[PDB]
Amino acid sequence: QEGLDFPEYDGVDRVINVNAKNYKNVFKKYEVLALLYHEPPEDDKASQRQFETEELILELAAQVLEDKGVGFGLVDSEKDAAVAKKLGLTEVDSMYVFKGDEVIEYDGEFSADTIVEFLLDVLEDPVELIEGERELQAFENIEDEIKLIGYFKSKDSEHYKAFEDAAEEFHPYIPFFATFDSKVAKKLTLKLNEIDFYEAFMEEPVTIPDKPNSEEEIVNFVEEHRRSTLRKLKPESMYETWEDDMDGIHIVAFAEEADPDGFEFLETLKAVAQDNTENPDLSIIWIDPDDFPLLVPYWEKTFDIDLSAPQIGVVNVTDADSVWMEMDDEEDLPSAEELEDWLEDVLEGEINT
Amino acid sequence: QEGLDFPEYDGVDRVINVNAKNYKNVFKKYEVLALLYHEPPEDDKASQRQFETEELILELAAQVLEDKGVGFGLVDSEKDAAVAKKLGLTEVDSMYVFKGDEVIEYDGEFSADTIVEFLLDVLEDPVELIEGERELQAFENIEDEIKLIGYFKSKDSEHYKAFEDAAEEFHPYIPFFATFDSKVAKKLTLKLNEIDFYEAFMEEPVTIPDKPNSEEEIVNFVEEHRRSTLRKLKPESMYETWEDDMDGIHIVAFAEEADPDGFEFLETLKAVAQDNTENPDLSIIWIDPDDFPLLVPYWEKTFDIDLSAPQIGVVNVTDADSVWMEMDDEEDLPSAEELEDWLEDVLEGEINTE
Ligand SMILES: [Ca+2]
Ligand SMILES: [Ca+2]
Ligand SMILES: [Ca+2]
Ligand SMILES: [Ca+2]
Ligand SMILES: [Ca+2]
Ligand SMILES: [Ca+2]
Ligand SMILES: [Ca+2]
Ligand SMILES: [Ca+2]
Ligand SMILES: [Ca+2]
Ligand SMILES: [Ca+2]
Ligand SMILES: [Ca+2]
Ligand SMILES: [Ca+2]
Ligand SMILES: [Ca+2]
Ligand SMILES: [Ca+2]
Ligand SMILES: [Ca+2]
Ligand SMILES: [Ca+2]
Ligand SMILES: [Ca+2]
Ligand SMILES: [Ca+2]
Ligand SMILES: [Ca+2]
Ligand SMILES: [Ca+2]
Ligand SMILES: [Ca+2]
Ligand SMILES: [Ca+2]
Ligand SMILES: [Ca+2]
Ligand SMILES: [Ca+2]
Ligand SMILES: [Ca+2]
Ligand SMILES: [Ca+2]
Ligand SMILES: [Ca+2]
Repeated sequence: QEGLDFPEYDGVDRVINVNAKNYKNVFKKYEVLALLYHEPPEDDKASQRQFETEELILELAAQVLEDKGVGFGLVDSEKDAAVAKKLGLTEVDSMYVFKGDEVIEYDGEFSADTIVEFLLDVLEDPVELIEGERELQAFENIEDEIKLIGYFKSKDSEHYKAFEDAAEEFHPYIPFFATFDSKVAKKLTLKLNEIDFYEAFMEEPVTIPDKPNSEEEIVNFVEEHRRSTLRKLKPESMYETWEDDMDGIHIVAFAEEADPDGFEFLETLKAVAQDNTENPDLSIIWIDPDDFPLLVPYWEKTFDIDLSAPQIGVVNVTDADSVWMEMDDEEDLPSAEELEDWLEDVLEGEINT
Repeated sequence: QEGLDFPEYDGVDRVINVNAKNYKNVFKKYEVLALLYHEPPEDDKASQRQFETEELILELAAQVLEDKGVGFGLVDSEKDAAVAKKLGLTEVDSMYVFKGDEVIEYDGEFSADTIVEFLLDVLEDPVELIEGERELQAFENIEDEIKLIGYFKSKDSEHYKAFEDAAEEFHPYIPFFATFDSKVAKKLTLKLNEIDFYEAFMEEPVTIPDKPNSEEEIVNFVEEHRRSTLRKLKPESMYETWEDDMDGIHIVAFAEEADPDGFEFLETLKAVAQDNTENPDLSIIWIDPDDFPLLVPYWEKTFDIDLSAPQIGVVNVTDADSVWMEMDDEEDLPSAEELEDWLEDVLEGEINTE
């Protein structure tokens, strides 16, 4: 047991209501402060089981992260509407994390381990250096998220400081990389002060134009390319992604990456997303069921599919109505051309929910 | 919300005490039955509640898996000592999962999502087929666990049936793969009815000798090669692995695989593992801190290390005393030869916790 003991809540009240009186003092009490902006719970007792148990989730995270200077608080959308408005808490059930001069919206799975992992990521520095062949291979292994890398001459470079300033705008959701090593820059085809932007799952980057780049030019570029043609659903941002629907629907692909059949389907999906990456109307959410075991039976029931096999369909975010590509079984996968044809009919509305 | 709605516990009592009077019926009710074998909780209310929250974890899992034929129950080590002995429940705080003729011990993180993911793995078939080049790439992509692959003529082969019987013995912890595809077999260098065993993180397999292989020969081989030179700690088996030290210590390497610094260290670690894989006294636990976020502050405090940098150290399993390889910072990583020398000093006893 010694060397491996999960923490058990100790009953100490660490998460309290944050109101117009105490909010100035709460902030001075923590290096990083995360505020859950919530609606007052319903008068019925069944909604209290959901509210108390989720405050206890924040209490566990508060306990785990105490010695790292993190604190958690609750902000009532009615009782505290005034202070909420001044702090910038506008989305009910989001958790706003305050680090330095940035406000980070958490809109992901409400679970202690996922919240703690997210705060640990927030506490890290917003730029990761790349030096040498091994660290470069590490950068190149990243595919399931947007990434940026820039080539500068040193930490003191004025353009590096603008890169770091832009990095803080998207922390911790978009990893920003910098290299001062010319051999790395050579392999990446980076001229000095050039910044390459890699859309998730794309092998070919786009250089931000008009080098060198100020913070404003980077922030503007990223905001314009924020939605990848193929996105992976991730627990830490699952509701942010799900709320970003394409005119009422999502195209959802289920594939277990480690399974031979899921891998085979996933390769086809990546290849089709790469070949159609310039289509502005095309977005696909890849869900690996192994990332969301507690939702697998729900999904199988709601969608009437077998998640032991790869699937792709259209999901309506209003009522969870759905239509799925017909496959005989896990061996009956579509070719890249059959997948494109199905995606084309979906986008033309010929395959509707 | 809609299409992305996590289940919340509904209050229905699905997990009950399983005892001499009802166990035969509980077993008959469920296709797959998971039994938590636990001591009676202490008389105070603090441990009485920690026991209730663990039962609520099983209640959520039971609710989520109800339609898949899975049930959960609780067996008291004192009140139900007799039925525990009858069923083979011996390790307090383990959960025993009954599928067909097998009894599968769960000794991993006690949380609803890890337990549900585990049971979903239990429900899967014990042998995965490989056909075609892309499924072969998927097989070759597996590295962080032991794996076996055999080449057979079809499922009607006696040797396939022996292989699937052996697979059931280790399900779901060691993935067994079968191919009937002679082109895949040629690419793997498998003769018909041969079985190759891949130790975790090793490029080159070991062929099980004395082809063709009975169930007993496969099981015996796997048991003798159960302990990889480099083993990744996983939530589903974390306590099983931690309780499996050889001599009183674990060599523990912390490395975040996705981080450039962790990756650089990890590649060195794998190289040293592969070069020293025949040393029977060498075994290293690789912990990726991102798999265990709720333990990261505790590890940092207990071990006096910074887990945003890679680390390797010796941990005594009796008193948690530890000693860590000294590194100036995350760039001061050892070479393969310096790691070897450090590991050699550990196994010689020069570097020790005492
Ligand atoms: Ca509280
Ligand atoms: Ca939201
Ligand atoms: Ca989890
Ligand atoms: Ca992390
Ligand atoms: Ca700055
Ligand atoms: Ca991140
Ligand atoms: Ca270029
Ligand atoms: Ca410019
Ligand atoms: Ca949001
Ligand atoms: Ca499969
Ligand atoms: Ca298959
Ligand atoms: Ca695109
Ligand atoms: Ca998982
Ligand atoms: Ca296939
Ligand atoms: Ca119960
Ligand atoms: Ca145990
Ligand atoms: Ca699984
Ligand atoms: Ca059999
Ligand atoms: Ca498994
Ligand atoms: Ca061979
Ligand atoms: Ca034989
Ligand atoms: Ca055990
Ligand atoms: Ca790093
Ligand atoms: Ca580095
Ligand atoms: Ca070995
Ligand atoms: Ca993680
Ligand atoms: Ca380095």
